Amino acid sequence: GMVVFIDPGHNGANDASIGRQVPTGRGGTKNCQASGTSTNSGYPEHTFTWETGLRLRAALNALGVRTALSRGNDNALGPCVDERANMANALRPNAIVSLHADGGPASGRGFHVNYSAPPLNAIQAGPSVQFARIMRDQLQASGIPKANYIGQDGLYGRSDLAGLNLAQYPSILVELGNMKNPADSALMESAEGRQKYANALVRGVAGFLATQ
Ligand SMILES: Ic1ccccc1-c1nn[nH]n1
Ligand SMILES: [Zn+2]
Repeated sequence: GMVVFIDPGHNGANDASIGRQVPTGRGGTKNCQASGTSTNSGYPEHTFTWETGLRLRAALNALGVRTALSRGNDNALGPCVDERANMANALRPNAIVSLHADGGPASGRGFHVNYSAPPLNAIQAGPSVQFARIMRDQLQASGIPKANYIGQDGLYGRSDLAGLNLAQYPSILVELGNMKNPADSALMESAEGRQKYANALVRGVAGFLATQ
């Protein structure tokens, strides 16, 4: 059956080791982990992605889809971005989805789906682009606005994210909204909003899996 790797972005807790350089997959290095952002009230990105990721896991499991998580808690150091990608590749999953939230200007809001471009392998060139497009349509269908300050119509093909560069299986990274925006943060800070994000995410994952 289907297997999905879920990466709730960032760590449950950080230490100085997050500054260690790790490969990007395109030659250079970047920091092992970014700390992540937060809403104005202090709700951290790492907890938003963890709590939303658990709802996504529950939804996929309800469909009979086996899941794996990149980290097992929201209160301790987790793996660096290169390790998370190597872990995902070792599982050989049918899809990989990373969950993040952005820290942008307060008036900008909405989601963007990131994918590796230019592609480094045939999966990145084809299936992952299709996965990104399906996911963008699904978030829009849940009434999550496409970001009005970054990407293009809810999509962002890019070369600078190590986890996307290193993937050998279909992989996307979803920035679900801007934590600094009043409307997005109200969604993120509510259990009902996190469930609505997870509903969009599961429909995007299932839609992509059903085409493969
Ligand atoms: I570990 C990952 C997995 C899937 C998609 C993207 C990523 C990522 N890229 N940069 N940080 N995280
Ligand atoms: Zn992030």
